[PDB]
Amino acid sequence: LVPVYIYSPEYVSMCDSLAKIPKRASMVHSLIEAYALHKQMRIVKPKVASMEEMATFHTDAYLQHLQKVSQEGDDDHPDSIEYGLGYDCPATEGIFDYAAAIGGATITAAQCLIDGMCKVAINWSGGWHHAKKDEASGFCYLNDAVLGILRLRRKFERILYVDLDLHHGDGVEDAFSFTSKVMTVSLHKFSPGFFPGTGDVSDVGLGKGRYYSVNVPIQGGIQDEKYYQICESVLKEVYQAFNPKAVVLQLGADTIAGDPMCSFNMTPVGIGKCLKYILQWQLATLILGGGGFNLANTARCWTYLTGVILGKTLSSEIPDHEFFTAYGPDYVLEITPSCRPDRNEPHRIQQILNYIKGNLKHVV
Amino acid sequence: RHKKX
Ligand SMILES: [K+]
Ligand SMILES: [K+]
Ligand SMILES: [Zn+2]
Repeated sequence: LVPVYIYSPEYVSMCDSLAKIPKRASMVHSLIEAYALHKQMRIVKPKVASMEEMATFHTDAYLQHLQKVSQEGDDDHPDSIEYGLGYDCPATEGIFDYAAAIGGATITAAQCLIDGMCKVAINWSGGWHHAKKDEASGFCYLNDAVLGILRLRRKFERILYVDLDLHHGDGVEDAFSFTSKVMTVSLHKFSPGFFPGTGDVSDVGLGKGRYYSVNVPIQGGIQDEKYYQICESVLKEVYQAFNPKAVVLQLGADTIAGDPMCSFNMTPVGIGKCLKYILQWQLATLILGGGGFNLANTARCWTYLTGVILGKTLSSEIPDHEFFTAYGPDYVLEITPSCRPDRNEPHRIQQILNYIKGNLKHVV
Repeated sequence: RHKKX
């Protein structure tokens, strides 16, 4: 009944070392601790993924390359472009150990769910959904979401993956493109030039997986009410058509107002309504993080969502803690949306929803 | 290939 929280001090220190999000893991954990939420959870130490575990998805050649460049942090290896290492995914010293740690944490959370230790297991430092079997991408070196789904598959016949990160969950969608046993649903910004460039509403998967990929392309400036209306509409239809046995939910906070990417205009309350809708299904649920580049806001978001999972109302005042001085200028838990336009036209959203409904008739 | 970032 009590949610599992994947945590150890060593794991947070490892996750803190990614240069695209330095110290973020510590900020998220410190805020959760400051609100005393960890006392309401079952704290489980993550295992480190073995080569065999990582190889359930990633190719041997890619894993061996990552291991090789990780030794000295060789960021100029002849084969690195081929393997997606470069500006977004640099070959830093020890990056293999980092990858193995996050892969292992999501696998540990999935195992907790299989064993019935909990109905909800949380790995806020996971969710690296862009990585491909043989290629790093989008700050992701190992696709822990795919590894977690593959572990859950041992017990759960149909798994629903829901991806609320700002960016299209392309690595997870591609991994499961050809199967009807895992349905992927991504809501994301979709615009020419915007990473990774995929995920139009017409992208529905392939072969036996046709219609078991769902993409909801959204324009800039979306706020809580409209986002929740879209998310609820799609998830209601998906749940009815697909009848999942377990859910993996990626909650990247790069949609939240104040993110330097400045694309969506969401608050944690809106994402929380989506989370509540999914929790009401009462299925085994693996909760992951993902993007989020305003570090204090990402901690605000994931702390608030941890409160949602626990059914608790948190104080609006950020408690004093290690990183309190980073919570200005308001020092409150709530995030105020920016005063910019929502570029989502109601007719286009209607069209997208109609198209998705038509696709889901084939799953039914 | 797009850049993220
Ligand atoms: K997404
Ligand atoms: K699929
Ligand atoms: Zn993202």
